[PDB]
Amino acid sequence: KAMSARAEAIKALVVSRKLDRLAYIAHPKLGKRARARIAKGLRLCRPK
Amino acid sequence: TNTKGKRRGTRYMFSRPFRKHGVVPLATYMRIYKKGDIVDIKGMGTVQKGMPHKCYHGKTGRVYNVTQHAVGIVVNKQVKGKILAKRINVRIEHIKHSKSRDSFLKRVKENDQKKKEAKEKGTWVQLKRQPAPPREAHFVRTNGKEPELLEPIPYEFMA
Amino acid sequence: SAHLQWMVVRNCSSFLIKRNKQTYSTEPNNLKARNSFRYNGLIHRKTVGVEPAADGKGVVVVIKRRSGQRKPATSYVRTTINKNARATLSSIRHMIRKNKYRPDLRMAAIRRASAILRSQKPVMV
Amino acid sequence: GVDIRHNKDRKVRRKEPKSQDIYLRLLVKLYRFLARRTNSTFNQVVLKRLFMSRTNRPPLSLSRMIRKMKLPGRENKTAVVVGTITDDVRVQEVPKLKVCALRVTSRARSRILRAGGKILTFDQLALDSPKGCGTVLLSGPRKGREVYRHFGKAPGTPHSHTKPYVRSKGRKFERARGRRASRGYKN
Amino acid sequence: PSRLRKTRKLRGHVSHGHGRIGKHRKHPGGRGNAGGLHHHRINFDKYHPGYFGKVGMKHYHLKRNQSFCPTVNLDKLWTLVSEQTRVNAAKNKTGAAPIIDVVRSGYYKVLGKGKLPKQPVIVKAKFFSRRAEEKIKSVGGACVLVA
Amino acid sequence: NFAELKIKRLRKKFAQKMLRKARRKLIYEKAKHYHKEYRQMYRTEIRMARMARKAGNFYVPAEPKLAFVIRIRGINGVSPKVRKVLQLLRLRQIFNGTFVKLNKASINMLRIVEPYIAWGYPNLKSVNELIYKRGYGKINKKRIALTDNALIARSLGKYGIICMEDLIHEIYTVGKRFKEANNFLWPFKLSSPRGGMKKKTTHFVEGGDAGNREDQINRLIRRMN
RNA sequence: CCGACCCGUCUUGAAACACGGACCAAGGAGUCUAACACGUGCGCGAGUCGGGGGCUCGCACGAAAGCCGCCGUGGCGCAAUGAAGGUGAAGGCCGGCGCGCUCGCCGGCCGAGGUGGGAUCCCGAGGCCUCUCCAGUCCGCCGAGGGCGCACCACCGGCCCG
Ligand SMILES: [Mg+2]
Ligand SMILES: [Mg+2]
Ligand SMILES: [Mg+2]
Ligand SMILES: [Mg+2]
Ligand SMILES: [Mg+2]
Ligand SMILES: [Mg+2]
Ligand SMILES: [Mg+2]
Ligand SMILES: [Mg+2]
Ligand SMILES: [Mg+2]
Ligand SMILES: [Mg+2]
Ligand SMILES: [Mg+2]
Ligand SMILES: [Mg+2]
Ligand SMILES: [Mg+2]
Ligand SMILES: [Mg+2]
Ligand SMILES: [Mg+2]
Ligand SMILES: [Mg+2]
Ligand SMILES: [Mg+2]
Ligand SMILES: [Mg+2]
Ligand SMILES: [Mg+2]
Ligand SMILES: [Mg+2]
Ligand SMILES: [Mg+2]
Repeated sequence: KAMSARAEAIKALVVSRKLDRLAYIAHPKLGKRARARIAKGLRLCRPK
Repeated sequence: TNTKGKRRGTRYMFSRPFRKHGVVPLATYMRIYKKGDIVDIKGMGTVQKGMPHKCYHGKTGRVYNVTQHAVGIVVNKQVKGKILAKRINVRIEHIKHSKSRDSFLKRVKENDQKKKEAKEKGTWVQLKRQPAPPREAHFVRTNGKEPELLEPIPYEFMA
Repeated sequence: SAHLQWMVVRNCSSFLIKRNKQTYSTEPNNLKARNSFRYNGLIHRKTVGVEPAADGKGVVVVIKRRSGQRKPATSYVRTTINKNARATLSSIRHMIRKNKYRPDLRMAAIRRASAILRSQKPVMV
Repeated sequence: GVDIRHNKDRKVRRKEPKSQDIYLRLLVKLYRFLARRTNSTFNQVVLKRLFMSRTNRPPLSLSRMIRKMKLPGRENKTAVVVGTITDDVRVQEVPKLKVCALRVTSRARSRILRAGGKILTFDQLALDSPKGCGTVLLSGPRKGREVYRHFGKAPGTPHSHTKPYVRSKGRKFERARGRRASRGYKN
Repeated sequence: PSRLRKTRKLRGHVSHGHGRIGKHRKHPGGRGNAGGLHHHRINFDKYHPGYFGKVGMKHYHLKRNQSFCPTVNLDKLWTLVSEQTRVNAAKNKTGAAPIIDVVRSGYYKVLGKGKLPKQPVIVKAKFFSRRAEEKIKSVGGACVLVA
Repeated sequence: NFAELKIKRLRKKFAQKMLRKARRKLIYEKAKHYHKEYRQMYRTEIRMARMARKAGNFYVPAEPKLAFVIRIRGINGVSPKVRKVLQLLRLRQIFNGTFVKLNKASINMLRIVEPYIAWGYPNLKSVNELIYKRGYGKINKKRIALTDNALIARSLGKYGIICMEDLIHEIYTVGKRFKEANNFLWPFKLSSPRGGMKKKTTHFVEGGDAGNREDQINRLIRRMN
């Protein structure tokens, strides 16, 4: 009975920062898309 | 050549303090000693029953057994190069509670309350007490008073 | 098996020579003549061996057939190679590499055949 | 010089079996390779057990193995012991067991096989579960030996129940003084 | 093999592993169990308690044959018959129970350690323990005595 | 199927190289920021002293939180307490050095072994020279020279220390993870002091070398490594 | 040129005004048996061991090797405790009944109890994959927690003997 009461109580719901940005890019997983983007930017050149 | 008497060399250690002779105060009897608490062995000389040996005076142990008038204490004794936890029977006149344990337990209670309150308010707080840190930088106001100059004094034979 | 027999004869064998802080093996099919599991010429289900021909010219390359393992009379097939040096070494290379017949003994047999061929021709004056 | 005591530098442990058994050395080679080239710690435990002496590899009875396999959740798992499976005649029924052992007693082997069981050598186990997945590594009673009744606190000391070394057992053999209070003391 | 012994490694060491100060002398401390009560008293007390003195009654001309009564426990009891007997009794439709004569097996007393499989059996023994009898009766068996 | 596996290897290599470049750029920027912070500290001390002197008051600097301890005596005839403390300071041979974080416990601990050590308060240049010339890492119980930043990164990257500059920042500025950074470093194998010693058996204040020379430890360091 | 006293031994201390040694060759001192104890290797394993006897052209080796099985007598082990008469090692869960009285009669199952650790093993939310996706297919790795817990240790119960 204590398990049931506690369980039903628990379930009773309702800038730039250059160095920080570089540390974000340097992450092997969080910064994958960022470094992919900068590689694509360095490769291709487009007007406007 | 030293004799092996049970009270040899205890001329001052078991003696009563100055002007504290006479009737043992009773509040030493209404203390409550559970098992597993920490006590300090004293060994007064007014009560000759249940006295500890002179090697346990001033030692600190843990109570493991409670009887009608005495307690059983597990206290560490050093013999040559080994520590063996002796079990001794000491009457309650010769022991008192250890305040180091009580200070530690109240620190634990404060720490748990601080954790509960901090998890309520989100902001991190420090719990591990630190050694005395080096003093931080500060300013010393002269307040327009020149620091007094000091010379060493001349020598003179006074006595 | 090869490993079991090796553990039997790795230290007790009539072909074993232990001298001058060195060890050697003298069984017939031992290229480099060393006491080693890889180069031992008796314990392996297939081995190669390069020996000089009966006459003082050419080499004979002996290989072990898969079928008669317990039949030492017909277990070994010997072919005599009596061509020029480059062709002889190429034939040995083909015998070992193309058949995948112990490719770990290829350069060993090549070097031994070269040594035999240089031993066969007359010495300089 | 430099201030280090050198009395404990050389760790004492079996780096190899003392035995010259060529089969044992062969499967030691096999499990050396397995422990080196896998992340399984089961291979490490098996390899360091293969190094152990006979007293450090006590025989495992059939009854104890049956009891340990009968624990919840250990169904259809392999029982692995580095030692000898030994028949227990005190057990009457033998379930279907899948066991890998260094040695199996002929009677124990017969009982295991007639019960529908399977016996594997350690090479067969390596081919089966190279990482030791789905296995229950057992061990015989290490201190189940006569020498341990004599090891401990000395017999002629208080509160020690260690067996003294006697050539014969009887009322005349070490029972008088130091054993009863009627002759000096008892402790 | 004298070539594997410690003497071969002690050549050139003058004391031969016995020390320069105390040396190796003939019999320091006595011969055999000398001084078991005087100067080897600590060893005898520490490792052989009860060694000194008399306890009990002395009985001249003890005959070991008279008190010969080997024992068998209950858990090993069914090993005295063939497994054919066991399976025949177990699968038997009627209530027939086999008879196990432990004296034929060379045991005189049936001790009560262990437990029995639940099937009746008749046990022929010279002596029975009380708990052995209780365990045999509990599985529906019976105990009989032989002389 | 050769073309697509070649493309796979090319893409993996390219991604690895881009990750390397990003990490190198992070290291460069962190070193630049550390340079800025160091000059801020050095100018801040001067500015505080100057405004105090302008006001006619006294500016007491914060006494240092970092010390460098050098063992100057040998291993012969050492009392057990002193020997135990020197083992706790990782100074088990003459002319070893160790960065010791200063507090009441460490100060009293240094007071115990005062005749056996010569210590002081290093500046930044001493730390740079020490880490760069005699910096060895205790990587898996082995004295490995700090020749590549990856050696620091693999052992201390979980604490944010990923380069030589980060390690120097954690040592000079005694940081939150100073204990791990300092214990990662092997004790320094300093040479004999070139130019000799004054006297090793007496205290520094009485003309010797033992004890606390408060900033003159940098001179000993320059003559030392 | 620098360094450099004669070895062995007893000794806190030997180059000693301490003892033995003139030189050389050969010989020359921890052995064998018995009984223990522990460790290691091997075989079999609740068993194990023929060691005494016997059987095999009686004998070059061979005085060896092989075999016995109704030759396992017997030894050690598998059961302890008491001076002895003697006695002599299984409990847990669900039940209905006396009166489920700190227990007496049976059922049904289970088969040497429980606690804290415990290598190993098992489940495992969630992660790692590629030219990209909304779409699930097979297996690998990392993985918070969880589970069964070997041996062994500490403890609390239980059983046998006095
Ligand atoms: Mg005094
Ligand atoms: Mg050295
Ligand atoms: Mg040494
Ligand atoms: Mg010596
Ligand atoms: Mg002496
Ligand atoms: Mg000195
Ligand atoms: Mg100079
Ligand atoms: Mg001095
Ligand atoms: Mg002498
Ligand atoms: Mg003298
Ligand atoms: Mg001398
Ligand atoms: Mg003299
Ligand atoms: Mg004289
Ligand atoms: Mg003399
Ligand atoms: Mg003379
Ligand atoms: Mg002479
Ligand atoms: Mg001679
Ligand atoms: Mg014979
Ligand atoms: Mg018999
Ligand atoms: Mg447990
Ligand atoms: Mg108990």
